[PDB]
Amino acid sequence: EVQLVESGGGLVQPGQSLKLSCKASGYTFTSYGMHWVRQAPGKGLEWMGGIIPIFGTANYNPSVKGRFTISRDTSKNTAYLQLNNLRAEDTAVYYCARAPGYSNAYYFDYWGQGTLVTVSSDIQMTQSPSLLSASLGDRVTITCRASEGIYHWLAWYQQKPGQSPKLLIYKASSRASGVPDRFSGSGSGTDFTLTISSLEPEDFATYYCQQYSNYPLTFGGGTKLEIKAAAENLYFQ
Repeated sequence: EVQLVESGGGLVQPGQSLKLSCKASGYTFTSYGMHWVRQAPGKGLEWMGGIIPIFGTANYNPSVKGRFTISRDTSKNTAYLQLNNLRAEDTAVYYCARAPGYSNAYYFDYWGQGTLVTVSSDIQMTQSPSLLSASLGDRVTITCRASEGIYHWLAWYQQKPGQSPKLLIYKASSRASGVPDRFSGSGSGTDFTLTISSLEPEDFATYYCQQYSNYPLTFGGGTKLEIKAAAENLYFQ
C-alpha cells in the first residue's frame, strides 16, 4: 500500500525557517509527482506547489513563489517543503500529495495525514452552498463553478474531521477506486455538480472541488454537509 508520511512540523517563531519532509513508500517514487497542499485552521485547501516526474521540475503557487522551495531526493524517496520567513498566515496543516503519472492528471490520489506548523489571474473556484444541512436518505447536489473554461479537469475531495482530503471524483465524472455508487459528478466548461443520491452517516463531511486545467492548481472554498433530523427544517447558505 501507498503511504505518504509528513514530518518536521512544530511551533515556530515569525521570521524563522522550517523544513518539512514527505517520506513515500509502497510505489515507484520516480514515476509520480509530489505536491504540497496546506490548510489554515477552520479553512480551505491551498496548493503550495509540485514536482513533476521525468523532468523533476518544480512549479509553485504565485502566493508562496520565491519564499518556499520544493525539492526531491529519489535515493531517500522523500520530497521537501522548505518554509522561510514564516508568519501568522503560514499557520496550517501541511500535506504532501501524489499526483498520478499522466501529463493531465494533476489531482491527488494519495495524501499523508499532515504536519501542523504553528507560528506564535488564477482560475477562481466558487462553491455553493458554503454550508448545508441535510438528513439520512436524502439526495443532495452541490455546485462548483470555474471563473473560466477548464474542459472537464475537475476533481472532488471528501474531508472528514482530523482527516486529510480523499479523492472522490476526477475528470468531473470518473469515480476514484473504493468510491461508492451514490457519488456522481457531471459537467464540462464552467458548471460542475456533485450528487450524493442517498446520504449515509459517513457522508457528513466537507467537500472541495479542484481544477487541474492550468497552473496554479486551485480549490473551491468548500461545502460543509451537516446532519439534521428528518423532522428538522432544511438549511443552506
